[PDB]
Amino acid sequence: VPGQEETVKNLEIFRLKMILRLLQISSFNGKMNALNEVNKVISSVWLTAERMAEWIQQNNILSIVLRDSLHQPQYVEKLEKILRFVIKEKALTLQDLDNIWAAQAGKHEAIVKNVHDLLAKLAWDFSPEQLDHLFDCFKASWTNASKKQREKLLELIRRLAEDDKDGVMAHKVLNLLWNLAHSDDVPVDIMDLALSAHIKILDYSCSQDRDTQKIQWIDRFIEELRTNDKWVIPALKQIREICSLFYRHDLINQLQHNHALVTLVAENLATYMESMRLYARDHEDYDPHVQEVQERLNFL
Repeated sequence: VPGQEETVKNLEIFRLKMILRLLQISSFNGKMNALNEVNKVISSVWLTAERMAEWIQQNNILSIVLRDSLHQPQYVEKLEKILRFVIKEKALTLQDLDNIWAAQAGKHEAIVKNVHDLLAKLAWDFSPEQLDHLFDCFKASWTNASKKQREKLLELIRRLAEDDKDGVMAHKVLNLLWNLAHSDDVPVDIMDLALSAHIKILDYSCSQDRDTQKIQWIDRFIEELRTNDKWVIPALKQIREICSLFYRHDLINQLQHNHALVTLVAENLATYMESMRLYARDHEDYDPHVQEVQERLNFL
């Protein structure tokens, strides 16, 4: 009937109401059936791309979904498509991402990686504001992170880089790796993991981005150790694996023309041997220091 227009929208909410209750059903069969029906209507999408996205928003559909249903990887994969739909018309909000990152707060190790799995696949469609807020959430998690929590954060962080189709998000990812590997508050066993992730991220992400940033990133690494505040120990070796992989025979000459590597390291040795001996007259009642001297000669 052509005249039954408000009737179609009246029932359309009624079916939407029934679906939401099906999500609210504690039965797992109902919730997966509800998502499949949600998965079908999104593909069909008078329900435009913004009305259903809004309908998910104020109803807090994902808030109920992420509570317990995340424990099954098969369910999350279906959940990925609708969340992509919510993102692509800019419907997800900051608090929604907070709930996404709240799913890893003290729960089982099973679901936390699936939350990482969904975010990594959702990373490309996230807006820059969404991406940086996630990085801010990572740093806040990093402050209270545990030993197992820190490594899987890097595992999540390295998941953000290899899938980066355009080398824009990778720049912020490398900034975190530079921040983390240079953050003295974090023990040494993470330091290598943060460095190693940077090594492979600069390795796997060749595409059209790798060597071009190499010179910039290797020079920035030299620049970091051009000031003596204990950045030298990580920065010097960080260069070493880069030079081992990233032409190489002329690269040493290219990095010796005006940013001389052998020459500059000589002062870094000199400028720290003096500093060590400054307190070696009053604080000599200590122990060797050896790692600092050993590594510096190793790089040279």
